[PDB]
Amino acid sequence: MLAPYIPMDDDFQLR
Amino acid sequence: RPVLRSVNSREPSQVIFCNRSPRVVLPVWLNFDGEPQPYPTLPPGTGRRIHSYRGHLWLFRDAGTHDGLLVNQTELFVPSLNVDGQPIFANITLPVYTLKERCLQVVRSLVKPENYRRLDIVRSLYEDLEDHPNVQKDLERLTQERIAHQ
Amino acid sequence: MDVFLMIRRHKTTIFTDAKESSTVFELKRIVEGILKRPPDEQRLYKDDQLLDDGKTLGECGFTSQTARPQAPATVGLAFRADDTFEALCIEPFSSPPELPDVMKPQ
Amino acid sequence: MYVKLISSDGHEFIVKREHALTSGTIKAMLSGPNEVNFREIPSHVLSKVCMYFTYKVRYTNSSTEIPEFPIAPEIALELLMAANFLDC
Repeated sequence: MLAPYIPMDDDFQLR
Repeated sequence: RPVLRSVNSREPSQVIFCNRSPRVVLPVWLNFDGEPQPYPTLPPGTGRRIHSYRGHLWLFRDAGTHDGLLVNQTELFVPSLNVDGQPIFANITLPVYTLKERCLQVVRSLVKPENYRRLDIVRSLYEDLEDHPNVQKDLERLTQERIAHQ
Repeated sequence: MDVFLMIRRHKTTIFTDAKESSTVFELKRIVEGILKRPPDEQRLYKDDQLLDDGKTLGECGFTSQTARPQAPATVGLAFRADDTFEALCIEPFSSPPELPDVMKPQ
Repeated sequence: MYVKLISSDGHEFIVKREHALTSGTIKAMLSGPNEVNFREIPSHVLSKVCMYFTYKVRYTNSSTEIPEFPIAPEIALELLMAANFLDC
C-alpha cells in the first residue's frame, strides 16, 4: 500500500 | 469509515499544493482506513510539489486551529491521472466564514480556554467558543451529507 | 476593477461600489439617488482633495487593491449652499472599551 | 434598493438592500409583502458589520483568492455579540 510522499525540492512563491 | 478513504491504486499522480490563503496550511491525507494523517505544512503564498496517487483523498485546515479551508472550491481533493505529464493543481483558499464564526476564531486566538467563561458575553456564546473545529467531526458530517444526498 | 467605498458626511455613511473606470460625476449620480441632491450641489473628496467631475475614480487615486469590500476607501461629501460654504466634516465613529484582561497577551 | 441602519450613537449607515439581507435577522424583517433601528449597536461595530455584508456578497460564489476579514482585538467581543444577534 503506497502512501503520498514529498520529493526533496525547493518550495516556490505564488505570484 | 470506508466511505471517505483513499484507494490503494498504486497509480502515481503528480500534484502541486498551492496555498492561496493567509493561513499556514495543514494538508491531511485520509489513509486506506479513512484515518486522517498530517503532512508537512505550507506557509501563506507558497506552493509545493507532491507525489500522490490516483484516488487518494485530501482535505486542508489551518495548521494551528484546524479552521476549515477549501481546495479547488470544495471540501475534498482527489488526485487524477496526469495528462501530458501536467501536475494536478490543488488551490487552497479560505472559505467565506460567517461573521459569527470569524469573531469566534479571533476570540479563541486571544483567550485561553480556561478563561472563556470570564468573558462578559451572552451565555450561549460560551458553548460556541468551546465547540472548536475538529477534523473527526467534519469527516462524520461530510459522510452524512455524502450518504444522505441520494 | 470595482472599488468599494464609504461616502461620508457628518453622521451619515453610504456603502457602495463603483468601477475604477467610472467617473466622479457618475459617483455623484449614485449619491443623488440616495440623498436627493444633484451633482452640481455636491463636493466629493479623497482626503482633502476635491475630486473633479470629469476624472475617473482610478485617475483620482482609488484602486481595487486598497478600496476593498472588507476595508472600503473613504470618500468625503459636502453639500453646497446658496450664500454660505459648508466645509467638509466627517463625524468619527464611537470607540470600544478597554480590551479585557483575559484577552491581553498575558 | 437601499436600507438605512441606525446605530446607538446616531450614525446612519446606508447599504444596498441585497447586502443587508446577508443578515438573517434583517432578511426576516423585510421578507413581508427602509429604515431599521439597531440602537443597541455602537457605530464602531455597525460599521464593521456593513463591511462584512459587502465582503460576504462579493466573495460568495467566487473562485478568487479570498482575503481575511479583519477584526481588531478590541472590537471582537462586541462584534461577536452583534453577529450572533444579526444572524450572519
